[PDB]
Amino acid sequence: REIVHIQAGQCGNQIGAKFWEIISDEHGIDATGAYHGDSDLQLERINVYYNEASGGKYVPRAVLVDLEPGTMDSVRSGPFGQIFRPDNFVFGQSGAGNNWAKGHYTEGAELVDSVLDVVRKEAESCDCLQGFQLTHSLGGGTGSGMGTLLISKIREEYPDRIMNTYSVVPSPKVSDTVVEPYNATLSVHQLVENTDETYCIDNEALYDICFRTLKLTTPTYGDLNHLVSLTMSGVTTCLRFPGQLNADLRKLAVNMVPFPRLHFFMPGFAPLTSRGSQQYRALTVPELTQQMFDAKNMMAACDPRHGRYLTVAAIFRGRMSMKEVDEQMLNIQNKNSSYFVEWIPNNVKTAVCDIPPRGLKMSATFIGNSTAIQELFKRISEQFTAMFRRKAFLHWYTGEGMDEMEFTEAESNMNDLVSEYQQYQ
Amino acid sequence: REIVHIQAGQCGNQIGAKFWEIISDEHGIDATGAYHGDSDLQLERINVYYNEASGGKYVPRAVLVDLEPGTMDSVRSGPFGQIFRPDNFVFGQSGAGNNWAKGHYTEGAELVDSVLDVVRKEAESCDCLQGFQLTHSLGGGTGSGMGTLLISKIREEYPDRIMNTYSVVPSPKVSDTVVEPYNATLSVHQLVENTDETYCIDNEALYDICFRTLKLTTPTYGDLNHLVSLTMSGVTTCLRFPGQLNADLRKLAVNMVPFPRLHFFMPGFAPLTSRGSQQYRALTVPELTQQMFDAKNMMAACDPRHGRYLTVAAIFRGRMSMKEVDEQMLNIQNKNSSYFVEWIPNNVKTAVCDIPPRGLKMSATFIGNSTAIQELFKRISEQFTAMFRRKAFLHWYTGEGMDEMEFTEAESNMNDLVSEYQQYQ
Amino acid sequence: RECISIHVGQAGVQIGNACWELYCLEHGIQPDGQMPDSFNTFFSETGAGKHVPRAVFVDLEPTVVDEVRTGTYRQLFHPEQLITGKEDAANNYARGHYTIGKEIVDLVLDRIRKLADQCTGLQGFLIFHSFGGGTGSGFTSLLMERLSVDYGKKSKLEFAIYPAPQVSTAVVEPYNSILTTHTTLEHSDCAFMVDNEAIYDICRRNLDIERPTYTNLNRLIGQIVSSITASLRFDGALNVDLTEFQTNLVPYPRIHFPLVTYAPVISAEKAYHEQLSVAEITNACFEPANQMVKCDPRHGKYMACCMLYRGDVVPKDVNAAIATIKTKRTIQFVDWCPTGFKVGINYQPPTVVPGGDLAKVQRAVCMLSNTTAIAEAWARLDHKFDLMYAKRAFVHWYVGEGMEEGEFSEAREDLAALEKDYEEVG
Amino acid sequence: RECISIHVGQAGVQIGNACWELYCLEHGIQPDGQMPDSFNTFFSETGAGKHVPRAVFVDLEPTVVDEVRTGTYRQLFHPEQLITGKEDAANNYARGHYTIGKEIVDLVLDRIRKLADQCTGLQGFLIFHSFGGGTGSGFTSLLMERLSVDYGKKSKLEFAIYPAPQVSTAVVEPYNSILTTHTTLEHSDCAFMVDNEAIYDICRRNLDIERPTYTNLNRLIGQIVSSITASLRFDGALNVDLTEFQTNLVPYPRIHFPLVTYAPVISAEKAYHEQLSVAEITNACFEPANQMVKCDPRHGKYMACCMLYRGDVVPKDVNAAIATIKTKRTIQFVDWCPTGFKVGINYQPPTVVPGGDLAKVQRAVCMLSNTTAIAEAWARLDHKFDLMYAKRAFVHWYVGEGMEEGEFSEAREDLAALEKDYEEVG
Ligand SMILES: Nc1nc2c(ncn2[C@@H]2O[C@H](COP(=O)(O)OP(=O)(O)OP(=O)(O)O)[C@@H](O)[C@H]2O)c(=O)[nH]1
Ligand SMILES: Nc1nc2c(ncn2[C@@H]2O[C@H](COP(=O)(O)OP(=O)(O)OP(=O)(O)O)[C@@H](O)[C@H]2O)c(=O)[nH]1
Ligand SMILES: Nc1nc2c(ncn2[C@@H]2O[C@H](COP(=O)(O)OP(=O)(O)O)[C@@H](O)[C@H]2O)c(=O)[nH]1
Ligand SMILES: Nc1nc2c(ncn2[C@@H]2O[C@H](COP(=O)(O)OP(=O)(O)O)[C@@H](O)[C@H]2O)c(=O)[nH]1
Ligand SMILES: [Mg+2]
Ligand SMILES: [Mg+2]
Repeated sequence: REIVHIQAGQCGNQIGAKFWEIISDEHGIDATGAYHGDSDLQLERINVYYNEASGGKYVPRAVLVDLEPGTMDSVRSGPFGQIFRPDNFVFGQSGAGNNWAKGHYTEGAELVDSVLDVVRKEAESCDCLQGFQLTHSLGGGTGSGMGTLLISKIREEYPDRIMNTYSVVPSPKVSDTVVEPYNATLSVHQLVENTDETYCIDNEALYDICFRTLKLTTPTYGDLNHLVSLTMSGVTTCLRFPGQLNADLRKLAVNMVPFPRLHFFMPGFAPLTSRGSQQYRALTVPELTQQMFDAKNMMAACDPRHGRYLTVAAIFRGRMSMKEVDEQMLNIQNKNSSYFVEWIPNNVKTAVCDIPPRGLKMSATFIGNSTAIQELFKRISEQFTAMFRRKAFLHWYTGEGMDEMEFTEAESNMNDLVSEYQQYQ
Repeated sequence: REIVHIQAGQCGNQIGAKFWEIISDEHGIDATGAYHGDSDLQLERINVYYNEASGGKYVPRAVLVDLEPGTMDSVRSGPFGQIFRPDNFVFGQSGAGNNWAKGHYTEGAELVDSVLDVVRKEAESCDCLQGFQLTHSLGGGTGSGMGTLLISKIREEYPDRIMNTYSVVPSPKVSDTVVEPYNATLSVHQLVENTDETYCIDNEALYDICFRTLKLTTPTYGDLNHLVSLTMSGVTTCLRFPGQLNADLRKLAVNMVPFPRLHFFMPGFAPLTSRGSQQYRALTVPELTQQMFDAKNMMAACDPRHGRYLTVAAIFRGRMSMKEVDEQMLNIQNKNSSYFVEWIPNNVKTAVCDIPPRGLKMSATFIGNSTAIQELFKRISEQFTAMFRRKAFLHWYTGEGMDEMEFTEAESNMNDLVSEYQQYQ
Repeated sequence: RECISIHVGQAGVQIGNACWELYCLEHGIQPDGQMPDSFNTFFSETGAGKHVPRAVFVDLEPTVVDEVRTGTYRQLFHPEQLITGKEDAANNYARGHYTIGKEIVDLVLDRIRKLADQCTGLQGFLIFHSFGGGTGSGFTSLLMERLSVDYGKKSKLEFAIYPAPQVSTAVVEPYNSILTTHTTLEHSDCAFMVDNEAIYDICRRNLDIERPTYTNLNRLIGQIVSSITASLRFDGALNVDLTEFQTNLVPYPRIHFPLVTYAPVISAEKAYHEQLSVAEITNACFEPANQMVKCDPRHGKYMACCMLYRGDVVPKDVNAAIATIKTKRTIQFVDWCPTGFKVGINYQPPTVVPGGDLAKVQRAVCMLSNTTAIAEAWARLDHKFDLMYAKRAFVHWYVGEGMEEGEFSEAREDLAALEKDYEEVG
Repeated sequence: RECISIHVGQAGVQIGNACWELYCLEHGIQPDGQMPDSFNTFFSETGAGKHVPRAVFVDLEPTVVDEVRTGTYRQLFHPEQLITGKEDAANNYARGHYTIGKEIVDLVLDRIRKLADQCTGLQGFLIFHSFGGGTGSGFTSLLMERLSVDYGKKSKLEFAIYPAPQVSTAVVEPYNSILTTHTTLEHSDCAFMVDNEAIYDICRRNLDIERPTYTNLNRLIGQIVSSITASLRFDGALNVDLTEFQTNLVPYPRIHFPLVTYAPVISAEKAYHEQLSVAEITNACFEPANQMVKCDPRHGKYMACCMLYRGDVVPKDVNAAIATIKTKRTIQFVDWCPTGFKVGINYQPPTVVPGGDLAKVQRAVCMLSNTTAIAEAWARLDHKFDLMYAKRAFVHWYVGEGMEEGEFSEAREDLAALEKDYEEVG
């Protein structure tokens, strides 16, 4: 059970750069592939992201993508940049210029062969794998254009496995590009069918968490990428360390995705405390659980209180007590009986791992599938209906041959998706 | 069986700061949350005011509010300033300008959600609490404005549990603000119904106690708040230390309030002696008891000789003998049969604790419900009757939407209250 | 918590200049602009070691602003903040409001919006001007009409100079000092009044110096301004705010003309013989020989007043000192004012300026009383203006500039009503 | 990534002269071509310690190109890159396109192919010229007709100077500034418009220089061109490319006339007092008193603008500063454009040139807005040309050169249609 890594676009790299910086510290690997750890538990399941090389060195199972050469120099020269194998850096030379049309048709058609040759190499090397995970942003041109293409090609080759995407969906309050709505609409037409587990993140809410809860005065992209990577590292703890109760990727998908189309999640992490207020807290499970479900700490631009949770999952880390976890699960459910779907008794999935995060006693991750995602989509599409109606900017995309059926199909199926969430709320 | 703490206005904090300076001394808590005591009886009932945190530290269960930021820095920077949790420091940014109208309607409506979120947090942490205790002044704008609004909103949440307020009601001889009568009359219309128990203190009298009985030449607000803190500290010593006879907050309410509207009390403390005249006294109960009911040491602006006591309570601390305490309460009732209501025999209630005040052998506290409070209200009302007639200063409050019916009922309901005390006198 | 000051006319650069020497010494900010906190209510920071005031200098003549441009204090003010005209008003309220004002009123109003951008909790503006000249009468009244619309509820404080009845230097002074009465009445939240001749008697008798010139008289006014805002800038036993102040003082919307006085003002050698205690410097405030505008409170009844003590004072005796005066039937208060004393005690001692005419004190007092004696300062000057207008003298100068013949009718009808209100409450 | 700049006429050579001194100082490259990397976008290497630009100087007069041959910067330019003529255009568009256009157009077009051969990922060309004279109107329009055919898809940028409505220096200006409008409209992917008067006002008010001559006005233009292409040469938090830029800005094929403005421009002494932060500079770019062409955006509705910051900036506040202006109803945007901003953040501070009129700064902002206010700059002009052609003055000069009488019909019919498009989108 090991899983290969794909990461695309300019945005995907800084999200991808911090992941390999954090996870090397978790597993004891130095910046040059050496090992200096203490627990033998690090080496028990090391091959999940790493593969063995000569001389007692490990290099990651990373397949790195780009379409412009500028971002390559930064990642190569940065901290923990020499870990990657040089062949893995696959990048073009021209650029996308914030287009979905160029990212799928014109420039993605040529560079796609190079990456699929590498990902085919990573698949045969591993003995028995389960999934691929991809990190990208849903507002740009390369990440949306190339990311949607690879997902299509990968799915047809391996229909029997699980697939992961950790997307960033844009928000109007933090809007940055005049053509954002065209990018976000054209992509989601395919993630509705060609991925099994999808996580949505807003750059707007990341600013709320760093301002209010964490008391950060200068949120740079150094800090925002820190928050997301801790969520990715948390989902795959059961794959790498033992525990009283275990839950891997296939265990979550079956238990918490109720219907095939309803796979859009909301992250959430706890504890998140400031460096000055950390001396004024306890160390106990109750304080962790009450923080997960907080509408003020969830990691997207949605208030769950506008709807009712379908299913959730809470993943805990540290030496813990098994009553103190499940007993408090019912305290939330009965005391808050209004916010949970009535015809799904005991909506909560549970898991406990043993090895805690370094420097801490306890932590936890919340993955709650809610019906409040139905508001994220009309909020974006309303942006799009105000522009496409008057055919603004449309000539730039039409030069590559798309037809207005493509937009209507994009609009119709997104209405089809929005419809599916309302009745089952 | 625990209590949470609420402090309002500039007056409340300077009162509130001294309370935590002395009560940390009883329980051995250092200025940094540590413990260095001797008696195990300190830790038996510690959790009534503190909640434990990680690393063997305690922080108080105080919810400290403000409406201007100027008074916030001093309490943070003073002695025992780091004791409080930073999140509990709640304050506005504009100010009240000695207005009840702004303190209730315009500015309090926005900070009400912030604090009520915190007091809800402190209510869930405790296992089984009984009351909230509030310190504020009845003359200012924020203290009367917000203190009324919190009491109204807090009550409807918990109609079953006990509530305490320790207000400071103004006096004419030390009058300090041109619009004082407007503040006091509009505030009292609530405490007649929305609070369970009320302690009245006259800022005029605390000077009389410091000149005459204790011989002070320079009473600063450091010393006056010292007198009041020893009263609030003393009422709840039964909750924190054992004794032959016990009396908690709920016990006093049933035994002292004869009728639901007659809950305006009158404090007193003994001994209070100068540092040069204290080697010339005995150490025995009789000297403590006479000083109790003495009309010269009572801590408000009334003479009890103008009426008859309904009921009292006397709380003794130290190793004492139970006959001596009761043999004397009959002596005063028999010797002074004129000053007590006739149709309630044996009006005096008793309690004895074991742990003495630090550095002393004995002390006592007097809480006596009298019919002489009826003069504190017409005296203040007489200030107001000469004001609203000619509509002076009225337009400043009327800008926020108050109506003359609000003043008329403010006059009528005070006449409703005054009539009740004279008939049962 | 922000405050912005506006100086207009020559009288503004007169007074405004002395203040900003005083403010810099208070906060340890050298004329170069660096501090070798709490100063942010008046100053602005730029990067490192640079403070500049939050002020705008306005003038309609080039002469009296070129003095600050070259003097010792050239390095504080931003060059755009120092605004001059080309032709002064020539003692015309007619030219001030109508003809020459409209060609500069836009220029500064662009900067007030620029200066009001950095404010976060702005309370209001301080206006330094006089009723003597034409620039500070017409043009200044033009700002308050523009400022009031743009902000509404924000408080505006103006520090006026009223013309003396005998010791006066112009010929048509009543014409200006009547037509300003409209705009101050309906567009000023609190209006301070001071006369020029009364500053002399305080300087003659109490200060014991021979020849008071305009350098010294401004320094007395500078101290009053610093005292009121020392509550915004520092911390003490009991506090009073600018908005908290007007609630205690102004009883009706039409009555916002307080009188000011200060204590103690004393010479260097007479400072050694007296012991300066709280008890009597609160009695010096009600000396009618020390009141800063020539009125007799003996013919009026106090209906409010305010005390601001700064230094090392304690609340125990202040109540006693206030209680002492309340027993005097000489000092009269209205029947509906059972208490009329709002006190604010501040901990930071007042700072003495080199080259001044005051000696160091540990404590000082500022008194602001809203009395009905001031009725005589308008109804008795209204006779002067009425004496002029019988024969219609000088009117040809103002008529040709745009204002009509009846504009003076409102000027007296407004003032007749305002004196009438002080009768009804009295 | 490669780019080549072409300079036409006296105006092109003057503007070009200022730029290539600016580019050298940015990369620390001596006038001799040695550097005591990333410069390859503009410069070419020759073995070791030799750097020569990708420039071509084009002219029909020897005198104004004989200056660069002898000046301090003679040793940078490869000698044959720099082309002169023998007879001028005599301020004729008629001689520019036809009679003298075809006698040199082939010579330079041969050199472009040599310069377009070292390029590997060519983006496009940079064209500097002016609409006033005959050389830069007829010959420049001849190159875009030749260049567009030969290359097709890759974009071309040109930086025009429009003739002023009031302060103009020639007599027959309207004739050429109407006939150029055809080839700019169908053969320029993004056309930058700059006026000569507005450069002066920025010099008078903001920059506080008594006498701006042509040395300074060109130095202002040089800073803009450096700022747009700093995205290619350096790296930062968020990157914007030239192809990335066109998509976000140009909304329809017929509307590619952005208006440029820059901030901060400030004098040496005025720099010490003001604090230059992100939140305040981005407001200055939207001032109608700082726009680089005399148009009032108050009568136009925006539909695009681009913000290009460089220096010490963080994206946390740039979000808030943009949102701040979104709340103002004074600045209006089209309804069908709910978001209308493109943001590019760069890490390298701008470099100040010695002998210039700018102070050293940590941050600088360049704004490119595609507003519809510009419709007046052409409709106002077309009245002048229409006034001329009623009586057919000066036409005898142009008729004899070959162009016919209806050539002005297309000259106005092209312009008539273009003003409708700014209406229909408006
Ligand atoms: N405190 C103080 N008052 C002054 C000074 N100079 C003039 N005054 C007062 O100003 C009055 C003269 O009218 P101004 O206010 O100066 O008129 P102006 O400011 O010159 O305005 P214009 O009428 O436009 O010229 C005199 O009655 C003086 O009382 C000064 O330097 N200090
Ligand atoms: N920035 C700048 N603009 C100039 C300069 N010289 C002339 N101009 C502008 O150019 C316009 C005149 O047309 P030119 O560009 O000079 O025409 P030309 O370059 O001389 O070409 P010919 O018509 O062949 O002589 C004037 O309106 C000026 O605004 C200069 O040296 N610098
Ligand atoms: N969370 C996060 N988002 C980023 C980061 N860098 C860029 N983005 C977001 O990515 C979005 C657009 O991605 P884009 O630059 O177009 O990716 P590209 O098309 O591959 O170049 C922007 O709206 C940014 O908010 C980062 O470091 N962290
Ligand atoms: N007992 C006591 N009273 C105080 C103290 N400080 C202020 N006060 C009283 O508070 C009253 C004014 O109320 P204030 O604090 O201004 O109300 P606020 O507007 O909420 O701040 C005055 O009449 C004082 O008598 C203190 O330290 N002790
Ligand atoms: Mg003057
Ligand atoms: Mg020429």
